[PDB]
Amino acid sequence: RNQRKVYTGRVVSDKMDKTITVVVETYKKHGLYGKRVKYSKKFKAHDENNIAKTGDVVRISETRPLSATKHFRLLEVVEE
Amino acid sequence: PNIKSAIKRVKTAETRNSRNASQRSAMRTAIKKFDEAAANNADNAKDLYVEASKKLDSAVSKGLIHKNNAARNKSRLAAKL
Amino acid sequence: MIQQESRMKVADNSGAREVLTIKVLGGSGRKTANIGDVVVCTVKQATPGGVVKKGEVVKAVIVRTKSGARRQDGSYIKFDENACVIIRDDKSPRGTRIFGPVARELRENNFMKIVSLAPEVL
Amino acid sequence: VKIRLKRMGSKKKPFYRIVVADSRFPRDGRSIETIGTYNPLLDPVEVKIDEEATLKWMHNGAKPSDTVRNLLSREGIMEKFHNQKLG
RNA sequence: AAAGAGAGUUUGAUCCUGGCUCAGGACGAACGCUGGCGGCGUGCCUAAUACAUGCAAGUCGAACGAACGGAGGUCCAAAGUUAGUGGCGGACGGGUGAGUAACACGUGGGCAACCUGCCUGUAAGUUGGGGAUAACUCCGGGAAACCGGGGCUAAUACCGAAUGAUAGAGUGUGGCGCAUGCCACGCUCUUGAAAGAUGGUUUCGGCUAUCGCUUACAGAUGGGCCCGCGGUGCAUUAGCUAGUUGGUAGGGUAAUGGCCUACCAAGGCAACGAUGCAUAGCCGACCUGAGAGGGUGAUCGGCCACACUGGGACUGAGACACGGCCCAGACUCCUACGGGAGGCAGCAGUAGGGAAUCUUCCGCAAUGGACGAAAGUCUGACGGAGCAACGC
RNA sequence: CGGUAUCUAACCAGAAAGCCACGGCUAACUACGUGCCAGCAGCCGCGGUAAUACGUAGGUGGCAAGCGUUGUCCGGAUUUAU
RNA sequence: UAAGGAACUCGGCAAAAUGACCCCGUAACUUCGGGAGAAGGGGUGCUCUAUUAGGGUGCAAGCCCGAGAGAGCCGCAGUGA
Ligand SMILES: [Mg+2]
Ligand SMILES: [Mg+2]
Ligand SMILES: [Mg+2]
Ligand SMILES: [Mg+2]
Ligand SMILES: [Mg+2]
Ligand SMILES: [Mg+2]
Ligand SMILES: [Mg+2]
Ligand SMILES: [Mg+2]
Ligand SMILES: [Mg+2]
Ligand SMILES: [Mg+2]
Ligand SMILES: [Mg+2]
Ligand SMILES: [Mg+2]
Ligand SMILES: [Mg+2]
Ligand SMILES: [Mg+2]
Ligand SMILES: [Mg+2]
Ligand SMILES: [Mg+2]
Ligand SMILES: [Mg+2]
Ligand SMILES: [Mg+2]
Ligand SMILES: [Mg+2]
Ligand SMILES: [Mg+2]
Ligand SMILES: [Mg+2]
Ligand SMILES: [Mg+2]
Ligand SMILES: [Mg+2]
Ligand SMILES: [Mg+2]
Ligand SMILES: [Mg+2]
Ligand SMILES: [Mg+2]
Ligand SMILES: [Mg+2]
Ligand SMILES: [Mg+2]
Ligand SMILES: [Mg+2]
Ligand SMILES: [Mg+2]
Ligand SMILES: [Mg+2]
Ligand SMILES: [Mg+2]
Ligand SMILES: [Mg+2]
Ligand SMILES: [Mg+2]
Ligand SMILES: [Mg+2]
Ligand SMILES: [Mg+2]
Ligand SMILES: [Mg+2]
Ligand SMILES: [Mg+2]
Ligand SMILES: [Mg+2]
Ligand SMILES: [Mg+2]
Ligand SMILES: [Mg+2]
Ligand SMILES: [Mg+2]
Ligand SMILES: [Mg+2]
Ligand SMILES: [Mg+2]
Ligand SMILES: [Mg+2]
Ligand SMILES: [Mg+2]
Ligand SMILES: [Mg+2]
Ligand SMILES: [Mg+2]
Ligand SMILES: [Mg+2]
Ligand SMILES: [Mg+2]
Ligand SMILES: [Mg+2]
Ligand SMILES: [Mg+2]
Ligand SMILES: [Mg+2]
Ligand SMILES: [Mg+2]
Ligand SMILES: [Mg+2]
Ligand SMILES: [Mg+2]
Ligand SMILES: [Mg+2]
Ligand SMILES: [Mg+2]
Ligand SMILES: [Mg+2]
Ligand SMILES: [Mg+2]
Ligand SMILES: [Mg+2]
Ligand SMILES: [Mg+2]
Ligand SMILES: [Mg+2]
Ligand SMILES: [Mg+2]
Ligand SMILES: [Mg+2]
Repeated sequence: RNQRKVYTGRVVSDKMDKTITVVVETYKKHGLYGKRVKYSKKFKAHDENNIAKTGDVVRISETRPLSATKHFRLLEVVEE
Repeated sequence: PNIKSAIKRVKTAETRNSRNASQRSAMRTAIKKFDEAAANNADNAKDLYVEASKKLDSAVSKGLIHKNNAARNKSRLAAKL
Repeated sequence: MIQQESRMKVADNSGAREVLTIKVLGGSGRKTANIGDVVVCTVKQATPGGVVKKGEVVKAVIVRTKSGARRQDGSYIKFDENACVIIRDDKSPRGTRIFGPVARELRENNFMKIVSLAPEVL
Repeated sequence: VKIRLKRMGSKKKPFYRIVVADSRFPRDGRSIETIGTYNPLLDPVEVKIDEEATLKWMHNGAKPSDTVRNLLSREGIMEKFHNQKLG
């Protein structure tokens, strides 16, 4: 078979129903100087029933579009 | 139009439009009768249901509906009873 | 029945869009004009970019009125508004096209160009 | 899907590529996978062809043209295709 | 292996800093003087301004309507090689760069959330009925685009039936995954198909060849949707949004999804620049540069958007469709005044704007397209010729 | 396309050269005319009676069926400097 | 009171026009309170869902208060004076 993209981030907002928001950070070279710069992007993940709490590192996986802007589901919670 | 083929195409367009509209109206009316029977009481309903599915299946053989459409409608209205 | 200080909209392609009546030509004490009568008038509202500008003194003819005319056969015609077409020194319009119905009486007043361009001559 | 002949080169000096492409695309436009060359100017025709991808495309339903059929016949692709169909 | 040139100018003379100017290369270039030829290329950059004239998409008699020789009766003549309904194609090919700051494009993936005529292969079948309709012919309205009524007839035109689902439900067994779920197989009931045409043989019945039609399964092809990252100016543009944000049910589509509906909660995005204004099709690439970078998107190839302006749907596998349809708007034209017809950002060509850009040409011979069993028809695609020192 | 490319023979120095520049930057000077006028010009700036800079003639330099001028971009510009 | 709509007049004097309740929306300027009921708009009747959803009252019996939605019905006109 094939594989889907997986992202490990930290829960920021869990006040929706059965879904949360997760920030994923990564570094990148600059266009002309080559310096590391933080780059944080927010995705929306789907949980089973409101398990994850704010400020808990979670791993989420790619899936089909579940809603208008919702394309990820919770894979697990690494820690708090 | 100013092409000899366009006039024939448009005439065939009205003919096919009338035919397809007639069959589509018949199929929608059959579905409406079935869902009216299924929503209120039981009565025949199921007895209607069969021919309703017929109105879909033959329609696929006519070419005015997709096969997936017929299967989806049949499954969705089969859940009422 | 149009006299001085009466407003009536313009029904052709020229820049004018509403007009106020200044004088009724025809006699010393004349005080009323009807279908087929020429009046002196000024432009009170004009569409932007038109040929005829606001505040201009122009002549014009009456094409339809709320109290129309009676024919010799004993029949009557009435419209729902008062309308107007701006004309030149002769009886030719200053616009390109006419809007709305037009009374037949203008055919009897030698306004042959306005009659031809009208969508309907009632 | 046809194994077609694409023309390039210069004025009065044509050179040809044996290429497979769809019949709805431009002659010199988009194509799938080129397989050979064909040079008409020389009196003995020089035609190079893969002879392996050609048979795969023929098996998969790629009907050639008249001159491409002639070239495949002379180079033996058509006869080998018939043998493969029999065997 | 690659690897970079400076000069003049502030002072009575200096040395620094600093700006200005010049020496080089390249144009879809323009203007001036001048002008012999050949090969290969390029030519509205401005008004996505308005368009005379001609040609650019038709084809199938193997499904149903010709002159001649000429059976027959010194006279007319039967059978034998040529309009339309129907099928396929018109969604390809060709042209513009207006709009668009966004999954439009480039790059890399996902679809256990999808479709696909023609093409190839395989497994089954092409068994029986009906009611019509053009064409044609009469009656009218007719200025003309053309409208109605009566009668008559074919089909691979249309509509039921016999039988056939890996289509819907109910179930079972086994093996499995990326949560939703996927795969192989089995059981009972309910639905869904067809068309024949050109020949051969045989007995003539049959049998059979080719092209055809219906259903299912794979391949190939072309599309659909989702996602990570990447490519502009302004903060003298700071808040924006309410089907918006999420959920529970439902409708709709080939498919997931507030795509749409009802209900429930008040969410969501933003100084990592939200929202707004301005400009702009994107890329492979082109010019320059020692290189890093800077400027541009001429020709050609790939993707996208548009077709006088705005909106909508039908037919179709595929369109919300340049040379198809309906409505409104501006313009051009005909009228018997009731009403009708049109869209060169297709190939040539005309007017206008410009400092500035070409023949109202030949041919399907080659390559490629559409139709057909084939000959064959069409192809301003394309193969060629003409003009301009515009470039090498 | 098309009697087209190409080839074969006879005649002919005859039917075929222009543009810009010359004080320095930058290659290349003499005379005449004019006299802060006519004018040239990218800059330094030349022209008021002995002008290698204005116009012409002779000469010379560069390029060549081309040569000059203008408009846009990059370089020189380390003049946004990783 | 037809048509016109300040042409009357020293002067729109007089008359005419707006007017209730609910909802949307609202400018310059500012002493930051205002301007503001700015301006400009939309809805009101009766019947059935329906002794409503829900409230006040009472031990219960019962009695009062009555918003949104749907379907409809009737006039030129529904704060019908
Ligand atoms: Mg997935
Ligand atoms: Mg049936
Ligand atoms: Mg389908
Ligand atoms: Mg061929
Ligand atoms: Mg200088
Ligand atoms: Mg020139
Ligand atoms: Mg000359
Ligand atoms: Mg030449
Ligand atoms: Mg253009
Ligand atoms: Mg025919
Ligand atoms: Mg195209
Ligand atoms: Mg472009
Ligand atoms: Mg029949
Ligand atoms: Mg019949
Ligand atoms: Mg019949
Ligand atoms: Mg069956
Ligand atoms: Mg079965
Ligand atoms: Mg999987
Ligand atoms: Mg079974
Ligand atoms: Mg059946
Ligand atoms: Mg055949
Ligand atoms: Mg056939
Ligand atoms: Mg780039
Ligand atoms: Mg760019
Ligand atoms: Mg749903
Ligand atoms: Mg633009
Ligand atoms: Mg180039
Ligand atoms: Mg440099
Ligand atoms: Mg370019
Ligand atoms: Mg162009
Ligand atoms: Mg391109
Ligand atoms: Mg167009
Ligand atoms: Mg146009
Ligand atoms: Mg359809
Ligand atoms: Mg078309
Ligand atoms: Mg056109
Ligand atoms: Mg053209
Ligand atoms: Mg011209
Ligand atoms: Mg051809
Ligand atoms: Mg061909
Ligand atoms: Mg033709
Ligand atoms: Mg061409
Ligand atoms: Mg050509
Ligand atoms: Mg030119
Ligand atoms: Mg040249
Ligand atoms: Mg000749
Ligand atoms: Mg020759
Ligand atoms: Mg001789
Ligand atoms: Mg001689
Ligand atoms: Mg000679
Ligand atoms: Mg000689
Ligand atoms: Mg000589
Ligand atoms: Mg010469
Ligand atoms: Mg001189
Ligand atoms: Mg000289
Ligand atoms: Mg010289
Ligand atoms: Mg620099
Ligand atoms: Mg009155
Ligand atoms: Mg009144
Ligand atoms: Mg007043
Ligand atoms: Mg007075
Ligand atoms: Mg007064
Ligand atoms: Mg008063
Ligand atoms: Mg006020
Ligand atoms: Mg009423």
